[PDB]
Amino acid sequence: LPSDDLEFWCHVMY
Amino acid sequence: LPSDDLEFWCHVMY
Repeated sequence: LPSDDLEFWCHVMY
Repeated sequence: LPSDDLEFWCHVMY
């Protein structure tokens, strides 16, 4: 998503 | 529609 960041999205999920 | 994929993102970078 454009709002969320990869640093956070690529930690809780992955 | 860029269509951002996590399967491709969360792998090449992280």
